[PDB]
Amino acid sequence: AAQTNAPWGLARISSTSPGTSTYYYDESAGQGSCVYVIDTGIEASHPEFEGRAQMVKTYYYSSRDGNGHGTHCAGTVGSRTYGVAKKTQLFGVKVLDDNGSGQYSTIIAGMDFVASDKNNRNCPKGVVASLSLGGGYSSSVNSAAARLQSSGVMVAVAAGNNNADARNYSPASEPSVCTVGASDRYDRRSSFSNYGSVLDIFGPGTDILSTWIGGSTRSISGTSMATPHVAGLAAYLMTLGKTTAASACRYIADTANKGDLSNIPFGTVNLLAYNNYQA
Ligand SMILES: [Ca+2]
Ligand SMILES: [Ca+2]
Repeated sequence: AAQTNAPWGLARISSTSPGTSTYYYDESAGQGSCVYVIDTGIEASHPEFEGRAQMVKTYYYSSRDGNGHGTHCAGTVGSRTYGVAKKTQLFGVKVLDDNGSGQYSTIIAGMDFVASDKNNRNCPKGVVASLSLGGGYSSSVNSAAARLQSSGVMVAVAAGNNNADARNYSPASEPSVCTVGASDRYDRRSSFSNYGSVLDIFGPGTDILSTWIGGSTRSISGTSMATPHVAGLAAYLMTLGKTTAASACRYIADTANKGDLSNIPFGTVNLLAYNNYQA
């Protein structure tokens, strides 16, 4: 399949070079996979989700996404126009309030919820979790992310937007999950993107157009935007049977565009998520 005039991030993950406009992907498009978006919620009614999104858990008064961040991330995972895995099933877990903030105890609970809730869903091609959140280092947050990964979920987490070593941030610093840095349309590390040995992969993160609340769209930047690119790619590859939840991050790194990025500090992987699609 080919989506013309796609968001640059989608085109980038289906190209060996930057500057393309078409997103080439296999028509399976993550069908049969499931991606839990652990964030501010998802505006499931957005036409861009085509009924494939639903809220499954909220830790606040409402399951409504009153912020937009979670809806944006979910859109990059699997919205029709802005998603990597355009046929995946999206499950919203609202651990962040409508200001985009959340207590670590609630974020931990949301991870534990997904690890259990997945056993009640039909996700034959596997389960992915996109965690476009994080704060300071927390062994308990890291352990929760490790538990979620160990339970059989492909966990993708944002590296953080501190332009610093992700070792000091969680769940970014959890080794067992897929820690995602951000790049821009010119194959530079996003000026805000965290770095360091714990990063597994980079994804498009600067000026990422996706869904937004109120049935709208907007372009925002962050490692929160690169993470769903990798989560959606994992779902896409798992549907293709090329990898599993336990190995998806290693597979994405193994098959990534290598050495394409600039402004990558020594010791940080120079790997950009790439779907290796061949028509
Ligand atoms: Ca290249
Ligand atoms: Ca890792």
